[PDB]
Amino acid sequence: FPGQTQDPLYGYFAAVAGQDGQIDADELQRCLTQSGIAGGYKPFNLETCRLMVSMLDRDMSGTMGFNEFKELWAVLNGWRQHFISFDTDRSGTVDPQELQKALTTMGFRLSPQAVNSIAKRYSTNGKITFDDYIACCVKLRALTDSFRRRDTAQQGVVNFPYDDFIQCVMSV
Amino acid sequence: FPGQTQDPLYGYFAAVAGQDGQIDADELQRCLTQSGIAGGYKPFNLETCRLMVSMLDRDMSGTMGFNEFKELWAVLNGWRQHFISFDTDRSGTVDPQELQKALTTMGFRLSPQAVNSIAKRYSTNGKITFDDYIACCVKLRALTDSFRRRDTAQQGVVNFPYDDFIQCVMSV
Repeated sequence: FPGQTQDPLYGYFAAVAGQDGQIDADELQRCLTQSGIAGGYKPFNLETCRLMVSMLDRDMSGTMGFNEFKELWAVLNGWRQHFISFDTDRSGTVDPQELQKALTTMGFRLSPQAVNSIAKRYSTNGKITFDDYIACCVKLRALTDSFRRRDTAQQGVVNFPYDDFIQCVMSV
Repeated sequence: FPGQTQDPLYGYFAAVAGQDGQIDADELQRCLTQSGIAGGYKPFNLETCRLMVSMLDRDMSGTMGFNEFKELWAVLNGWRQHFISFDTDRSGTVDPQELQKALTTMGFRLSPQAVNSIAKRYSTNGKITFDDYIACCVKLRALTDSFRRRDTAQQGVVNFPYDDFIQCVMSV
């Protein structure tokens, strides 16, 4: 094509993908660190990266390709952007109520009780860090997609058989 | 008052519980390492410690007491024995076929897909470590309790409203 160019994100990726163009949660964690997506904030944990791989692992290989990495970057940027509009104090952490308003604006639709529940799960010393916030986000997106694809009748309710429920949530 | 003896596990605990007699996840990691419960080399990662503290934090303090530690030790040994039964090459790690064996002898009857989902998410590099096997055991227990708890028809199928499905999985 006439307007082709080198993708700036490929370098970070190629540096850890080796010769098969695929990366695991460990490698994903390293290249994301270099990419600097976590701005000033602390680097992502291996667990959060594990959730990230799972969220985009369409063929269940426990790995991720460059195109998937590109998707992730787009998504993580959106969430950090949203997180930023709440970390006024620029503390690298956010308030429980600020979290309720963050989730609601980014598209999620949870009840006050559910939000309270989620806030409690990721609250360390009253606050929610950037790492936990993102972890929360990928897991929310991940579980909501699955639920969504099982509810094409869009009734907000799905009958989960035990085996399906287990294989579904254990991945995230 | 005969038959009384010093509990052999008390040493590990008190060495870290400090004065208040409670331990958080980090200290739990240290106690468990000293007790030599984990294979022999690598200690449990912090997510798995968070999971174990959560599994026994009945008063929601984010800490654990000695009695809860003893109870944890009991559960941990039970799971570990099933692991040992199938770590044929005493590698300290198991593969997908071996994991389904440990899980089945433990009572679970998960499908190839469920077991494969578990393995891929918890796979350091093609086999599952004892550490991830435990974390996996803790989540499986929490999620299975949540599912059964809701099986009204006792048919192995649960009707999950979205909000409820979310709070249930996000709490683990």
